[PDB]
Amino acid sequence: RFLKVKNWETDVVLTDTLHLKSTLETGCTEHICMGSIMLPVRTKDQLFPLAKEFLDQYYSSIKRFGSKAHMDRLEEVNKEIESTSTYQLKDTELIYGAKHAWRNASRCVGRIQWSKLQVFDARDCTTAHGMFNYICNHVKYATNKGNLRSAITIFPQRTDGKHDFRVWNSQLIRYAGYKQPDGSTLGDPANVQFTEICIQQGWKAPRGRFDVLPLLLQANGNDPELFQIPPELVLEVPIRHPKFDWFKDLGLKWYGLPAVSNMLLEIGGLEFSACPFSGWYMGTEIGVRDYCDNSRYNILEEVAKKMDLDMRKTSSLWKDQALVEINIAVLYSFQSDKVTIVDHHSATESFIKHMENEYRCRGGCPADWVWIVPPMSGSITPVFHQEMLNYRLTPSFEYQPDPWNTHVWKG
Amino acid sequence: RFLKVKNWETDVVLTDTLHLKSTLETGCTEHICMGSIMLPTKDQLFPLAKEFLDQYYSSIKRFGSKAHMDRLEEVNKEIESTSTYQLKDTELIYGAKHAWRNASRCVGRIQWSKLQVFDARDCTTAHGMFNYICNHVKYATNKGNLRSAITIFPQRTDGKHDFRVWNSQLIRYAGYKQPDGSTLGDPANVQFTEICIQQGWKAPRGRFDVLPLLLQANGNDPELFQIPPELVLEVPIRHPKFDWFKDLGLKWYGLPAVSNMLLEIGGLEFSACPFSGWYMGTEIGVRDYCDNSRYNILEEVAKKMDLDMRKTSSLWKDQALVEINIAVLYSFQSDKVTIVDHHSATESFIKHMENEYRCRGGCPADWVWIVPPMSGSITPVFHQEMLNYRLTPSFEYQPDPWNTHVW
Ligand code: HEM
Ligand code: HEM
Ligand SMILES: COc1ccccc1CNCCO[C@@H]1CNC[C@@H]1Cc1cc(C)cc(N)n1
Ligand SMILES: COc1ccccc1CNCCO[C@@H]1CNC[C@@H]1Cc1cc(C)cc(N)n1
Ligand SMILES: C[C@H](O)[C@H](O)[C@H]1CNc2nc(N)[nH]c(=O)c2N1
Ligand SMILES: C[C@H](O)[C@H](O)[C@H]1CNc2nc(N)[nH]c(=O)c2N1
Ligand SMILES: [Zn+2]
Repeated sequence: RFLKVKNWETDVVLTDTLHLKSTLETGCTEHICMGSIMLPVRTKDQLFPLAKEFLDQYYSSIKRFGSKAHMDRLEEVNKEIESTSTYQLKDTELIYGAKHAWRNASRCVGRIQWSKLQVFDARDCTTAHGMFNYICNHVKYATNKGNLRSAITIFPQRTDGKHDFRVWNSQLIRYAGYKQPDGSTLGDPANVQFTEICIQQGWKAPRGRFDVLPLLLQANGNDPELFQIPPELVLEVPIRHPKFDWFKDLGLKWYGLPAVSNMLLEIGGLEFSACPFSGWYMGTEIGVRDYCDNSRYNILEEVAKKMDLDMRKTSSLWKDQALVEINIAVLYSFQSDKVTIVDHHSATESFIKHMENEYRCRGGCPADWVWIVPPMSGSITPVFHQEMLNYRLTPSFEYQPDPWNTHVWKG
Repeated sequence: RFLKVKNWETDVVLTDTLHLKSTLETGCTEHICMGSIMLPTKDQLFPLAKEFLDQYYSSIKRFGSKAHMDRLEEVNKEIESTSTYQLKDTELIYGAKHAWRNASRCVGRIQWSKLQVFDARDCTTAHGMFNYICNHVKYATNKGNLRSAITIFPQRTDGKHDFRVWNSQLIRYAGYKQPDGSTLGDPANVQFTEICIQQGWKAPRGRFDVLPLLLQANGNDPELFQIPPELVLEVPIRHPKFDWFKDLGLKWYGLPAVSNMLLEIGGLEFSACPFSGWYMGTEIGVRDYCDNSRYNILEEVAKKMDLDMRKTSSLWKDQALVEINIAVLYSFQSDKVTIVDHHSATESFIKHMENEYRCRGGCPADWVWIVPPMSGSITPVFHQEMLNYRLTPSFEYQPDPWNTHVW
């Protein structure tokens, strides 16, 4: 079967055949679409099919499908599974796997970059201190003094589900949040619960508006341990505005390195529960979401006050007006400091070119519209007008429960 | 089978039970989500009739009463005897209000129960359709104090005698391809404008010419009518700060009025059912004015503001966008023509969802359509999980008549 997507701005029609390789389910049915829902220990029996699919894909990509090397590798994995109940990926398979998980990430607008990913194999890691060292090297490498490089670090896979490696931080670099007795929050309200855990674990909190959180690292199912990332390794950008000189006095800054650390990488049926990955920011992630969500830094009011906008009626579009100025400031600040960042116009345009390329060469590009369209100025970006098909390919990045809900404390 | 929706801003969780009565299909499967696709006889009719009359009699607290049973029998008799049936006025009013209540792509549904229904089922000619439409236009406009309305022409019979308004909206501006090469007026209406011209319309060939209505009665060939200009309320667009804004020479009409959809009530199909309310500002300022394939005025406005257009990252598009949208709202407000901004409209819709969850057990919503085309995440609907499903009565899309009609 063939499925068609139209672009309503250009009349370009694309044909998707790749959806036919989709195994995992969406959450939708013929009766309900769950396309805006945020979140919609294996047997030998289930594992060999999953290994086999993956290795067929791997061997096709290198143009070795059906070769003796392909067949030997199948038999070798077959045997390893029946005997040890799991298997180990070759380095080449791990790299390929990690790239394809990003390639297949339908909520990611940055996928034009998927083939340039530095993969750090941390499968020889055994302790939290070992994880810290690996994560430091990743941060240093990825930061590269502001000239950001995409990377992922991959810690040992799940075995019995009792020995999981986890990074408890949701991102490697984030700011603490502190709930005050008066109900207000200092710092980032998204991070209050995790900040509370860090404190209970013995972190001494500076208690400011931009305190970089310590890493909380679990190796081998053991209790997590605290580590402070060396501050010289944490690149930060002070936010100022090109025409508004009062903007710097808001006291705003952000970190340069977006690095997601709470997801699970599935490759060939294996589950990598700690696989922090990083790229570079699209401006709106900071300027729209981090700064202007009501449940985050929520600075729209204070900015609009300072701009002397008419604030008595929403219909002045004061919020929209302040929103644009903050986003200009974020992009200006990163650019002035020579820290890589991409605006939403440039990122969405590139994504459209990527998606079209993917249709021609791969027969599809799964994409989640709800996530791909930027959170400001949606319809003046070319993706708004682009029909998309969302479906699940493996290898993949998946969500997993927060570890403080599942972890068996050892004491 | 009982489903949760969460708001990620407020942590409020709602439980949806209403989806279990969804009848029509979505386009999605367990394997593939089609959430972002624009367009994804005797025997069939009685189930549909029963389903509808059952909900109707439940709504007036008379489910299972003799008056309920007697109507079901009467309708059964009529279908068996005549191959179709006729709705009572009360059923028609209820069906129309509910097609709107069920419209998952409509952010304005807090208003659903205040809908003026004009019963045009006695209409027989295109001139009759024109009279009914002028009256609708004048009632809804109400000197700028807009009132929601729908006018319902006769239902489909054998499908060879369809009533249709050929216009996509009652009030739209013409579009002409130029010797230049570009496009004068609204590029969306170029083809419809050609059909008008080929059927006799004398076009003034300007940027903002109100198109004529093209009306089809009883499956006959459509006929042209100009709407009395005095009934088409229009707004010149100016900015509260930028004096030069007026010089672009922009105007828009006050009455949004969709006229190409099909109303389905209890299995009956009303192929001509123009309806109208009032605008959310972004529909005009973001979509009509700024879509590349529309009036596409971003480039010209940015220039008048003297912004740096060398690089996308100065956000000159975003800056100009907000101003265009401030101007729309300001101009409608100054001329006392009802309009709603996207902040107010999305806030009301969140309130409406909560009402519908509390009183009905759900509210079908299409997030892709409900979230405004500018400033998405600073409106509360961005953070609201929504379940999309199809309930009946409904407004449905239908093919453009020029592709179906034989002359
Ligand atoms: C190269 C620069 C990149 C840019 C500009 C970019 C852009 C983005 C943005 C804007 C989001 C949405 C985040 C949100 O709204 O919460 C996202 C999501 C995501 N991206 Fe990227 N991306 C980049 C690199 C990467 C890399 C290197 C990977 C993995 C190797 C990746 C995988 C993902 C995944 C799995 C998500 C979904 C996250 C979630 O569901 O919470 N991206 N991307
Ligand atoms: C009272 C003020 C109203 C407001 C502010 C409003 C708001 C909107 C908006 C912004 C859209 C999306 C339009 C687009 O982006 O193309 C829409 C769509 C829609 N509305 Fe409303 N609405 C109103 C009244 C009505 C009424 C009176 C009806 C029917 C009786 C209705 C039924 C629909 C339907 C069926 C759609 C989807 C149109 C399509 O699929 O192309 N709405 N509404
Ligand atoms: C309450 O939050 C949630 C809950 C469930 C699922 C997803 C989320 C939100 N997404 C979490 C990850 O997204 C963060 C937001 N900004 C940076 C990061 C995404 C990202 C990753 C990378 C590698 C690059 C980039 N530019 N952006
Ligand atoms: C190119 O456009 C399309 C093509 C196919 C399907 C749907 C669409 C989009 N809908 C077309 C009709 O919608 C128009 C857009 N602005 C006004 C009207 C929607 C509307 C209706 C009503 C009753 C009120 C309101 N405020 N807005
Ligand atoms: C409920 C809704 O799905 C949710 O708010 C989504 C919408 N789109 C998004 N898009 C991105 N890129 N990131 C997000 O966190 C969200 N949140
Ligand atoms: C392809 C995509 O579905 C299309 O551009 C949609 C997106 N959301 C929309 N939302 C509204 N309200 N109106 C529209 O016309 C569209 N267009
Ligand atoms: Zn779906």
